[PDB]
Parts: sequence; C-alpha cells; structure tokens
Amino acid sequence: DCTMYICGDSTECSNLLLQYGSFCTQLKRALTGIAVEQDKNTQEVFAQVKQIYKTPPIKYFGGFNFSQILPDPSKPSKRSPIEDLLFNKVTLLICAQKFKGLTVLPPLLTDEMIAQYTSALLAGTITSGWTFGAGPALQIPFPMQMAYRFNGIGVTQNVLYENQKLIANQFNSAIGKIQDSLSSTPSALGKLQDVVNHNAQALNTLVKQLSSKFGAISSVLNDIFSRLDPPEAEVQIDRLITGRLQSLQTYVTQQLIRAAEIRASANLAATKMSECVLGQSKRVDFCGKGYHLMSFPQSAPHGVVFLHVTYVPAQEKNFTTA
Amino acid sequence: KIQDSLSSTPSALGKLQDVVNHNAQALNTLVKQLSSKFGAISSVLNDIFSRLDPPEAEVQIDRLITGRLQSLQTYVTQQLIRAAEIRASANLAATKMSECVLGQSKRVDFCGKGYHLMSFPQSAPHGVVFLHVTYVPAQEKNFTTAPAICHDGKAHFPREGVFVSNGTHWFVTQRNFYEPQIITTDNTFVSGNCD
Amino acid sequence: NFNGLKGTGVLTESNKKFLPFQQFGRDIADTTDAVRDPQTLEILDITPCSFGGVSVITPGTNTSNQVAVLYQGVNCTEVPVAIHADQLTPTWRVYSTGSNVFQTRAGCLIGAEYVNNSYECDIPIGAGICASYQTSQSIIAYTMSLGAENSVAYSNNSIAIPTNFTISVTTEILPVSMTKTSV
Ligand SMILES: *[C@@H]1O[C@H](CO)[C@@H](O)[C@H](O)[C@H]1NC(C)=O
Ligand SMILES: *[C@@H]1O[C@H](CO)[C@@H](O)[C@H](O)[C@H]1NC(C)=O
Ligand SMILES: *[C@@H]1O[C@H](CO)[C@@H](O)[C@H](O)[C@H]1NC(C)=O
Ligand SMILES: *[C@@H]1O[C@H](CO)[C@@H](O)[C@H](O)[C@H]1NC(C)=O
Ligand SMILES: *[C@@H]1O[C@H](CO)[C@@H](O)[C@H](O)[C@H]1NC(C)=O
Ligand SMILES: *[C@@H]1O[C@H](CO)[C@@H](O)[C@H](O)[C@H]1NC(C)=O
Ligand SMILES: *[C@@H]1O[C@H](CO)[C@@H](O)[C@H](O)[C@H]1NC(C)=O
Ligand SMILES: *[C@@H]1O[C@H](CO)[C@@H](O)[C@H](O)[C@H]1NC(C)=O
Ligand SMILES: *[C@@H]1O[C@H](CO)[C@@H](O)[C@H](O)[C@H]1NC(C)=O
Repeated sequence: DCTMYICGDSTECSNLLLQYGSFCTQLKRALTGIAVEQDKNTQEVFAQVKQIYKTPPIKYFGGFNFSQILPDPSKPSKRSPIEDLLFNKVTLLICAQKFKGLTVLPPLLTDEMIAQYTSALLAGTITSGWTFGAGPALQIPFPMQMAYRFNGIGVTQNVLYENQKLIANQFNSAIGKIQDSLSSTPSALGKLQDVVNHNAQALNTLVKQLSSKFGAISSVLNDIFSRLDPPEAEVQIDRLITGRLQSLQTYVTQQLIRAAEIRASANLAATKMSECVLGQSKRVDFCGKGYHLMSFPQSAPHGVVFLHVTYVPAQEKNFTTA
Repeated sequence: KIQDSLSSTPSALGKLQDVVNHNAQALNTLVKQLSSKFGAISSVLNDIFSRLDPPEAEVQIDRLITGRLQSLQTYVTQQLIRAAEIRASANLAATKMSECVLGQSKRVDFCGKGYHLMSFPQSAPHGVVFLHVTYVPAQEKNFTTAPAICHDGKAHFPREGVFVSNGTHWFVTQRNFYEPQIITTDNTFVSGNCD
Repeated sequence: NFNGLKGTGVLTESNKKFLPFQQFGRDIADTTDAVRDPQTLEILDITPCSFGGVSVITPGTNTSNQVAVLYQGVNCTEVPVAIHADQLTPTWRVYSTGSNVFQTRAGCLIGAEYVNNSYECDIPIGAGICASYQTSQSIIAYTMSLGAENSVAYSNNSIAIPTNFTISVTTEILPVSMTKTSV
C-alpha cells in the first residue's frame, strides 16, 4: 500500500507522492498480476480432472499397502501420514510487525480443497489407471494395472504375476524407507524452506529499509516535519521518498523475477503430473532414475512431492554373442 | 461446430487479445508520464529553463531527466520480462508444430485431451491457433476378467489384449475398443505351470 | 504528543519491563513502541489503528448496479463502530449499515447473503468463497464446487471396456510474438 509504506500517516507526504505521478498505480497493477498467476499455478497444477472421485472403502489392493498415502480417517483433514510429516517439517511477532501496509492474501484453494484434489488424483489412479485422464474412467483390478505397466518397459508381463508377493514386499519396504529417510535428513524439504525463507527475508529487508537515513537527517517523517520548517524540509523528505521509492521498485522487480522462476517450475510440475501420473512416460530421466512405472502426487506447503517409482536391473551375468 | 463456437462466445480469443492490450496500456502509460513534475516546479521544459536562474536550473532539469530515464528503464525492464515470457511460450509452439503437426505425439495431454490423432495449424494476429483432433472413448460395458487361463496345466498370458467374459464364454479383446475374438494360440503365450 | 512526539495511534497498558535509565521503546524499524508518561510513571504500548483493503464485487454495468463491498482482513465489529459522521476515511459510510453482514476467513462481505448450495466459482472472494449474481436479483456468496462426486467401483475381477468412440476437436491459442517497438 504505497501511501502507507512510502509516506507516513502524515497528510503532507501524500501530496508530494501524488506529484510524482502514477508510480504506485503501476506497482499495484504489477503485484496483482503476480497474485493471479499464483492462483492459476495451483489451479492448473492440481485440477486437471474436474470429477472428484472418492477413495474405495477397502484397502486390499492385491497385497500392496497404500496406507501412508491414502487419506487418514482419524484426523478430520484427509491429510495422510506422509503429508502429515511434510506439513510439520515445513513449519510455515514479525507478522504483527507488518503494520506498514504489507499483507499476505490467502490462497483461493484452501488446504482442504487441495487435499481433496490430491486425494482424487491418487484415488483414481489406483483403481482406474491412465484412462481417467483421456476420457471416461474405467475400473481394472490393481495387480493388472501393473502388468500393463511392465509391458511398456520391454519386459513381458510374465514377471509381475509370477512373482506377485516379492514385488509387494519390496514396495512396502521401499515406502517405509522413504518415510524414514524423509523424516531423517534435515534438508530433505530444504529447497521448500528456501522458497519461504527467500520470501520472508525479502519482506524483512523491505521493512528494515525505512530505518535508513538515505542521506537525510532522520528516518522519522513526523519529527522531520516538526523540527524542520517546510521549504527546506521538502528537500530531505524528497530524499527519503526517492530512496524508499527505489527500494520498493527493487522489491517489485525481484518479485517479478522470482515469480517467473516459480512459473517455470509450475509448468514443469504440471507436465510431470500430466505425464508421470496420468500415463507411463518413456522420457529418460524424467519420471525417476530408471525405467519408469508410475507416480504418486502428494501435497506440501507451496509445492508438490512426487513418489517416482522405477525398475532397475540388479545382478548381471556376461556371455558370448553372435 | 468450431465455426459456430468461436462465433458465439466472445471470451475465446482472450489470450491473443491480452498481449496487444498489455502492450497498448504500457505504451499509453509511457507516453503519459511526460506531464508530471517529478518534484519540480513544472513539467514544461523551456519554462523550467526560462524562469529559474542558471545555478539551480540544472538542480531541476537533472531531476526531470533522471525521472524520465527511470521511466524508460521501467518500460524497458517490463519489456525484457514480457519478451522472456513470450519466448517461453514461443518455444512451446515450435515443439507442438514439430511433434503434433509433423507427427503423432504420445505425450499425455500434450496434443489435446484424449488420444491424439493429428493437428492443423492456423494463423492469427501475433499468434497461432492449433486445431487438435483426438480419439475419445465414450460408451462402456463392464465384464468379468481374469489374469490368465490354464488349459493344458500351463498358463497362457494374452499376447496383445485382455481376457474378458460375458458370463458364458471367455474372449480376448483389444484395450481401447470392444472387439471379441476366440482365444487362440496366436493370441497367447505360455509362462510355466498354472499353480 | 508525549514529551514532544507528534504521533497518532492507540495507547494501551503494557507489561514490558523498563531499565531504570531507559525511557523509550523501539522496534526493528525504529518505530516507538513504548513511552513513559511524564506526569505519572507507567508503561504504555503504542499500537497503530485498524486498516485494510476494500474491493468491489460488481456485475457488469449492463446487468445491474447492485454491488457487494468486501472489507479484507479486519475484525468485523469495527465497521459497526465505524458507522458515524466523519469517523471513516471512505465517504460512502452510509453503506456500512447495508445488507446482511457475512464473515469469511479473508474479511466481511457487506452486501451479499450466503447460500448453502454449491455451484461453479464465478468471482473468487478468497479462501474458499465465491460470489455470483443470481435471480428479485441479488449477489450471493457460496463455497466452491470442485465437481460432482463420482464413485468408481472396484473388485478383484471387474473390467470396463468402451464399445464406442467420438472423434473430437479442440483448440489451443498461443502467443508467438509481441509488437516490435523502438525508442
Ligand atoms: C500397511 O501398513 C500398516 C502400517 O505398517 C499396517 O498397519 C497395515 O496392516 C498394512 N496393511 C497391509 C495390507 O499390509
Ligand atoms: C566375462 O565372462 C568371462 C568368461 O565368460 C570372464 O572371464 C570375464 O571376467 C567376464 N567379464 C568380467 C568383466 O568379469
Ligand atoms: C457393472 O457395474 C454395475 C454397477 O457397479 C453393477 O451393478 C453390474 O453388476 C456390473 N456388471 C457386471 C457384469 O458385473
Ligand atoms: C455371450 O456371447 C456368446 C457368443 O455368441 C453368446 O452366445 C451368449 O448368448 C452371450 N451371453 C451373454 C449373457 O451375453
Ligand atoms: C507534578 O506532578 C507530580 C506527579 O503527580 C507530583 O508528584 C508533583 O508534586 C507535581 N508538582 C507540581 C509543582 O505540580
Ligand atoms: C451492453 O449491451 C450493449 C447493447 O447490446 C452492448 O453493445 C455492450 O457491449 C454491452 N456491454 C456489456 C458489458 O454487456
Ligand atoms: C473478532 O474478535 C472477537 C473477539 O475475540 C472474536 O470473537 C471474533 O471471532 C473476531 N472476528 C474476526 C473476524 O477475527
Ligand atoms: C475379491 O476382491 C475383494 C476386493 O478386495 C477381495 O477382498 C477378495 O479377497 C477377492 N476374492 C478372492 C477370492 O480373492
Ligand atoms: C456410436 O456412436 C455414434 C455417435 O453418434 C452413433 O452414431 C453410433 O450409432 C454408435 N454405435 C456404433 C456401433 O457406431
């Protein structure tokens, strides 16, 4: 809110700010476009399917265990255990200090609706498969979806059924190890902390900037009005208003650059969700290190987590070829 | 239907209409900041040379000049960011024109919703309009299915297709269509004992 | 104007400690957050007044002239108290004693009632609320409808195979270039 930030509550600074022209209108128009892009990012990343499917009543999915991912009935939120850790680790008086015209508008999609979207995506792909992304969803027993997902690798179907249990045990042990490893490393979700820390430190620097004298005799507008007669005073207040104007413009430009970065990341996330999840991808090193099988979306604060599954050859033996 | 659709709703060509609108607004607000004092006596150039004496004539026209340089700098920075956005969008059209138009692309929900068939480029002022043709299933029936079939004490996995049954007979069919065929050796391969 | 300090705000009781030589109190941005009254020793906490954004939920000028003002991020009891002569910066204070006051996570939508049904989001209020103009006409606010629930079945033996198809066409408008310019 320029008037409140650049100028104090004093009326005198308002007229001089108006004299500079439309500096501020340009700024609000700039930081509104950012908000609309921010909303559309989540809208396009999460809401590919407009039909909200519901989780099946029972969880006997051919020996596989989907408990940590599927919603938790106990907590009123359908957040599941892996989501529950991710929400806890992110952990995001200074907000009260933002009396200086700085606000944080809430997202249009609340965490409940985002969780419901992530539940629909993750509850259609365990009973229908890749179909619900192209047209009318069709159900198919889950062991079978897997054997029509090995076939894309180049290995015939006679592996998943012939060794049905071992794959189940390996998948369960793998998901447990994933939960433990996510809990362990302090910097597993760091990147996500880096985003919020960048935003917070940007706001904090912008708040601290108004303590600077900026070449003026003082950084308090009311006192400089009171102690200094108006004709000379206008110089010093011009210095202050120009300095804070430049600081605000730098903040806006940096936010524009960071928003471009986040928009690129959101487009990549949308591509991954519409390619890794709703189908089996054949792009090397796109959906996981190795031959891709499927993926699981999981919500997180200001981001998404994908549980890329893959199939990696293990023990090799060498022979003679003609 | 397409002919009609673009003729009915007026909010269709929003994307191409937003770019020209943004450019027009940016140019208009750029050529409008020439009538603001920027903390000076006046915005008229020869006037601010004329009345004020030479020592502070500059202490004012440098204010004006650096203000207009700042305005130009803002316009230029906005254009560099917008051009980067367009170039990001321009490279999503070269790839679409390369893959969807000059071939059949299997990336899911890239060349239109549903299974992709082809595409037809069309021109548009400061843009391009693609026209994707897709194959979308629609009416469905549900049958009983089994992973395999053991006949001579040995399993028989389907070569290409799925095992289904209409309640009395078992058939092997395609996946994204309904075409029943009698299950034969030409459709099945063995993979060991059926236990 | 405590001891020659021209400032506007709200003065309340503060429990913060003062060192015997210390008089003022300061924060990160060099804003005075505490004073000691010269006549009587006491601890006062200066806190600024209430402020927040204001939006307008209006349909097209063609359709009608009924609006719905949304007061963002304020405790809703204030604008009752704001109903006075020359005690509010916006001039249209008469609207404050307007239509059904509603409460949201983002603020109070003064001028729209809340229905309990769900439809598609036309104008997004914020934090899960969307307004619309509906017919006897008024602006009604409701909760978003992500979509109609569908219950796909499942069993150890069940397959659903389509028997018919419909070839469809779509469209995808893309910018390719902007207007060349020079200076
Ligand atoms: C899945 O794992 C959870 C936790 O280890 C366990 O309580 C549950 O019984 C398991 N379900 C199956 C089907 O293995
Ligand atoms: C390849 O096989 C030969 C014998 O067949 C063996 O001597 C050789 O060590 C093998 N290669 C490697 C790298 O071990
Ligand atoms: C098809 O689905 C419906 C609804 O789920 C069910 O009543 C019907 O029995 C199913 N058909 C067969 C052949 O199982
Ligand atoms: C199943 O298909 C066979 C093939 O001719 C037919 O004879 C039979 O009547 C069908 N049964 C049902 C229940 O559709
Ligand atoms: C001034 O006020 C203080 C505080 O009440 C009091 O102790 C003192 O006697 C007063 N002195 C005079 C001259 O009024
Ligand atoms: C209002 O109606 C007139 C006459 O039909 C039309 O020209 C104009 O575009 C309309 N405007 C809106 C905002 O509906
Ligand atoms: C306003 O404050 C009162 C007093 O605690 C509280 O009951 C009410 O919920 C608050 N309303 C909002 C919108 O914060
Ligand atoms: C049939 O499918 C249900 C669904 O999970 C399962 O509980 C049941 O065990 C299956 N029947 C057999 C014989 O495996
Ligand atoms: C399939 O759908 C089309 C769409 O109109 C219809 O004309 C046709 O009769 C349907 N059945 C078959 C067997 O094509």
